Amino acid sequence: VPISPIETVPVKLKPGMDGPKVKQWPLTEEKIKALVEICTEMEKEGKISKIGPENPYNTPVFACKKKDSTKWRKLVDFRELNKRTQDFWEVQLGIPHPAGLKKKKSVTVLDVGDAYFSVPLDEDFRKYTAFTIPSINNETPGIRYQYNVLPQGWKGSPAIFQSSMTKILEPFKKQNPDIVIYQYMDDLYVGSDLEIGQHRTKIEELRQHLLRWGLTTPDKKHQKEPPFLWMGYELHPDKWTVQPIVLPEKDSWTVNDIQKLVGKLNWASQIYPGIKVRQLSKLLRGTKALTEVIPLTEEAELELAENREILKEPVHGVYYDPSKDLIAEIQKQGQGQWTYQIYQEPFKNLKTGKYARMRGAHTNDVKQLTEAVQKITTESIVIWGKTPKFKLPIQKETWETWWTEYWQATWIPEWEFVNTPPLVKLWYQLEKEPIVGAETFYVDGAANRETKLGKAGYVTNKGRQKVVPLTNTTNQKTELQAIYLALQDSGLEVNIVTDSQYALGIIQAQPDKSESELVNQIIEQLIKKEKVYLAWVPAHKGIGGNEQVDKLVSA
Amino acid sequence: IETVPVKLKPGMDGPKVKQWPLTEEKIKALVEICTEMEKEGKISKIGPENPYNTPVFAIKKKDSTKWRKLVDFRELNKRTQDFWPHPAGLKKKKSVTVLDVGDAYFSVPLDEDFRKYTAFTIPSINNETPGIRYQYNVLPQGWKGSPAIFQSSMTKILEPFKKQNPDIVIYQYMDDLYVGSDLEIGQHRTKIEELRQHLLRWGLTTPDKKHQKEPPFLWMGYELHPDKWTVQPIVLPEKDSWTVNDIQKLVGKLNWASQIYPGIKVRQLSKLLRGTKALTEVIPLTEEAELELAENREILKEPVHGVYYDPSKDLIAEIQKQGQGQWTYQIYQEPFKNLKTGKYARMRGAHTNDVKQLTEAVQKITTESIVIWGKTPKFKLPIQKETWETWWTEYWQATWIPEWEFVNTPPLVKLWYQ
DNA sequence: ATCGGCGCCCGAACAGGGACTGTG
DNA sequence: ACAGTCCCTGTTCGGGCGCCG
Ligand SMILES: OC[C@H]1O[C@@](CO)(O[C@H]2O[C@H](CO)[C@@H](O)[C@H](O)[C@H]2O)[C@@H](O)[C@@H]1O
Repeated sequence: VPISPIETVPVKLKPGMDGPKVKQWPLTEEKIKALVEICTEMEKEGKISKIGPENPYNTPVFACKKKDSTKWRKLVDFRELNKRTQDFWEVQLGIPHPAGLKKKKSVTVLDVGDAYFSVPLDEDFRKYTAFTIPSINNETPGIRYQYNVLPQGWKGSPAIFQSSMTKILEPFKKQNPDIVIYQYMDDLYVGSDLEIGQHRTKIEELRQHLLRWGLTTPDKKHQKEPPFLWMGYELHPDKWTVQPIVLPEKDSWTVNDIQKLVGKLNWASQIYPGIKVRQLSKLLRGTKALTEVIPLTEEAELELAENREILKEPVHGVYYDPSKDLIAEIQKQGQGQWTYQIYQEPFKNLKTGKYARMRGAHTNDVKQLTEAVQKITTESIVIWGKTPKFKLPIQKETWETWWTEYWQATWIPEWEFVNTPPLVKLWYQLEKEPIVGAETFYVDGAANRETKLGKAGYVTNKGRQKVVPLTNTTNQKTELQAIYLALQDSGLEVNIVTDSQYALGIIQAQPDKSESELVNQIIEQLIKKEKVYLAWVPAHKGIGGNEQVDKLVSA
Repeated sequence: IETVPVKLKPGMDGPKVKQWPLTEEKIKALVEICTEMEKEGKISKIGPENPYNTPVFAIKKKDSTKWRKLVDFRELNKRTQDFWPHPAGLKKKKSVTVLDVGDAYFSVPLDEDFRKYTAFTIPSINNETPGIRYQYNVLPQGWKGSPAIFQSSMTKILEPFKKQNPDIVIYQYMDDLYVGSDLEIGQHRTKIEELRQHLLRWGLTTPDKKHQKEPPFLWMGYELHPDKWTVQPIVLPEKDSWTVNDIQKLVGKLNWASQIYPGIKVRQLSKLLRGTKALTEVIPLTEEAELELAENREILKEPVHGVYYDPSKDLIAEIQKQGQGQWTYQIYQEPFKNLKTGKYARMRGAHTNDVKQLTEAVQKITTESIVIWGKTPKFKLPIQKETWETWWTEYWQATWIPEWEFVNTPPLVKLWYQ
């Protein structure tokens, strides 16, 4: 199968650059005879041409085993050429998911053999792919070659082959507008609604069409029967599942090992409902030593046990039905952790997932729930091209008082309430008017910019005062610390007057969790109270108790 | 017709903006549009060897079912070269109508050395196929350079109608033609059809509005009335009895308003809170404090003097969510030197969709900035970045896109709406 | 050791902007 | 008026998972 008659993609170097001139590093003898045998072979196949001293460029070459294969993959350390090659706009915008596949009568999975080695390379650019094979005898100079096809390891090869494959399939796709072809690199998911007999006729038309364009479809890579191994999934006729996940078992773990376990748990969370990785990812904080050994914490081990528990049972996904509505339901599992399932028929999930991002230093469950709703919305647009209907564990009245009372514009699409505890609630609520018969606290705090030492205190209308000295603190922390004092030394109903927009803006957002230990203490006090009114006055304006407490803490 | 040479500003590359996900409704509409533009030679397919990209998406036209392809040419326009009088009476006209003449640009070819920068990529659902990339061969809608290159042809097309109707103000901004007159609403709508047919002798206009008697809120960006735009004054509460808390809110409001109004004084009001009183304690206003408040009421009622527009400085607009579907906004160039303070209320998605409201308010604020000054302001949006980027395309219907940033404002700005 | 391109997650360095404070 | 410190958000790059040559 000669090289593809497709037009070469024009490739340039970065402006004002030349090609790579890197010397060849030593190679082992097992690989030298294999590269020589391979290079003379892939010269016979036309992929490679011999070059002379006129070519002043070079790139080091080696040869590794092909992925899960007895064939050798010829790889080149084109790190120097990639820096000098023009940038491309990658056309691969994402990864196809089986949950977005519709039901089809006939399914075929193809794979093009020697994909990159079938597409020619721009003739003017071939000079820069020059490389030298050092011989065994150091006295021999070594054989120089250049590439005639897309080399493996070049930054432009994936995009050019992807672009080239689309041009090859365009005529066939037009000749068969009703045949669905999911195209990712060299793997071809072909689906039609024809009968099984007439479908193999069109597949052969497709294989012959690709063969005319220099794209062979080997029988070793031709799948004709479900189950289908496609994009790391197992595609049964009416259900889909993930290829076997292998979690490592070790007595002691390292940073790298934790990093692999978190990743595989994320890859599993697309269909396994309930995966948690918050406590396992916490072990990756601070330690940049990849081979450092980490003892599993009590919370981390519990998380690993939970994941293995739901991984021992097999889970399957369903395909997409364009006629039926898309539904997603979210549940609050842990603090800051969420899991969701997208389905059409109950208990027949298309896919699952999780959102466990802490957005901001201070937040609440309603914010995180709205952040997770948006992540699902975007993910749903990619897979199914439409926004799903929502089933959320938050009261209709809970959300109404939040979005109407919140200063930012927040919205959630069409959703219905489901009574699946734990529900999302506002743990406390600030009064809109000052409380009658509630002790009024005028709080403030200060800190020195050089000394980092500060004070924080309050004065009340009942004459009560307090000032606490603080060490290693800031201005922002002392104003929060002053509000904490007023909440501590008050009854169940208190009026607090601060001059810190920073402290006011944090509390007014009704957070229930915070990266700051002090704010979490303030949150804990606010939930214990029965009525709290927080008011703001401008500092340094001779206003009420603000002036009395200002002189107490600035000294 | 030979193409006009276009360069980028010195030392700047083309735009490289990723394409954001689109709905099947929008993708199927875009593929049909781009395939027709390729047949008529208006665009052409390109490959990954073009390293530039600009996001594309589709919107449903104003009071119509047809789709309009909208390019987010914000990045290309910042990096595009600059080319080479604003009608002050357009904002004084009774009725002003916006006509989409962006279709006229598709008749002028674009400079070959420049077409590489107009590349965009159409995505596919579930990443079935790679992105199909196109570039423009003619003047594109939404490009900063398109109205400038076409300016010579536009003055020529409009001159007979403008001399035949000298009382009609006609301003052009990007794809839109702003047509203002003082005629009655019915005679005004007839004059718009006279201009459309006069334009039709050369270049086509967006399909006739299916409704001709102005349904409610379908003509938001279509039929606008500038002579009825009102500014939102700063107001102070009027109470028979004042508490310590009520005076503190008043003093804090007046001290903030003193940054916009010079003569605001709060000393006699602050004297009323000199103790360490309870927030709910009623405080009688002294004779000195009552006078200080009444003069401040006069100052907040009087307009600000000495605030003029600077054509060299960018415009900035800030919006505040006031609740109950009401949104306050201010347009300025220097802090506390507002060129206009307005209020928009009761917008679409009543008491359900906050985002639909904000998206409409941004468009309404932008329309005013184009009508009044001929610029677009940079918006400080009171919304989360992901909340806005997820939904804003679903409610956008303008041919332009203003620059924006996202801010988390503390809700102590009760100082703009009562 | 020793590769390309894409997407996702989680963690952290860096930068940008706004407000407060101290100072000429 | 200018210069810092703090805090906060956002972007970018690194690890990992997964896909494919
Ligand atoms: O909305 C932020 C978002 O905008 C992007 C792409 O949409 O950049 C474009 O939009 C900005 C919004 O103002 C413009 O400033 C910018 O010029 C334009 O390219 C991304 O930067 C960002 O994700």
